[PDB]
Amino acid sequence: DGPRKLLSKEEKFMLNSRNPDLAVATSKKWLPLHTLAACGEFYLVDSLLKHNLDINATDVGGLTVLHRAIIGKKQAITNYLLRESANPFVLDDEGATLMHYAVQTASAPTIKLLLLYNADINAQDRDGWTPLHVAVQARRSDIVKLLLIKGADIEVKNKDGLTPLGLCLYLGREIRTYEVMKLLKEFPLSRH
Amino acid sequence: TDNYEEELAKEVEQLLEPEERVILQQNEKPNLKMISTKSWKPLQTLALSMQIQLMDNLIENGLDIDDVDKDNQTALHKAIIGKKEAVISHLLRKGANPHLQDRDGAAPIHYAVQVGALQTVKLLFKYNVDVNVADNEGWTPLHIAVQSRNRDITKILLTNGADKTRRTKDGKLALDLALCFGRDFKSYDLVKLLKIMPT
Repeated sequence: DGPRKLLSKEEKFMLNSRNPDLAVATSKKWLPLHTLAACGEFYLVDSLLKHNLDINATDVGGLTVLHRAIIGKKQAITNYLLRESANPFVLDDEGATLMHYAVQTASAPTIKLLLLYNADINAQDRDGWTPLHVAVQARRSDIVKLLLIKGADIEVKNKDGLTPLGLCLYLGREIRTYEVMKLLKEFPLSRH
Repeated sequence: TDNYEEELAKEVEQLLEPEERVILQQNEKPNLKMISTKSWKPLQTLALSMQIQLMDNLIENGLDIDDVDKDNQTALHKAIIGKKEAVISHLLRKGANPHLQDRDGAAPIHYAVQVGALQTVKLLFKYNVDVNVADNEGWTPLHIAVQSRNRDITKILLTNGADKTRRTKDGKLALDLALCFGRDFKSYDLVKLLKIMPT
């Protein structure tokens, strides 16, 4: 139409192409699949994945499209990715699992979803932190409770020798911190 | 009525072992070294879990609001990556530096564009961020906006001084990113914006 006349023959040929040239659209830091997922473009994510794309490809920091969908709480995209056999067991550059990320961002639906896909709820990163350690750090009683209900082990220690309760003792005396401590001390007793 | 706090504090202490009690009383304020690791920075975690008051407590007790992690990211970077917009605006009002580039040369504006946070983008303009900041590979926010196929954000960057003749390290214009997807990716609309805007 208008601006199309401003294009060279080579550029017009690109515009009319039936398949994307993804090499142009990609860098080590910004992967088009990751970007589309991170900003919530579900239909476009699905379109890209219908071409020749590694669904498990990593950015310069070792994260996959699943990390990006999870961190941004893009729930439908996260479900879709797993449904399309994205690898749920990927680790980041410090040995943390997707569950660690789902917990940090306080996403109960993703936590549940990851468990259905056989996530180890007690997995430790390089520093020995479990998802429960992260939930405690977040002071999110709702998330802590969910993890406990789903069988998280309160006795797992990080490299400093701290259980999630132990970690709680260092977080600072404050109401939200007390509520988590109470959950941690009381929950095992509610098991018969 | 913070008698609830004293009541709750007592309830919890009654549950603790003597050894746990000693540690608790020794740590009225958060113990930074004990509660932080490589992957899990308290400000970042609290930001992503929407714990604004707890963030303020950490900061007011001496933790730098622009404290960086292993990837030179601050809580602001992470809050944006998580698209936690109420936390983002809180941090900015508290004086979080919106100009800082992380390890990959990425600024808050880069990430706000990547997660498609239009309101955060508009807010960053008000703090006079450099909208043409280039990362380690020469990518600007305009490049990422076009990659995300977002017409609104592409347009607003151009209206606010985004440079459409800035090339990545391997010579790509935002125009190239618009064209390369071919049909059915809003490519023509993006090209049109890039050929006409601004003015």
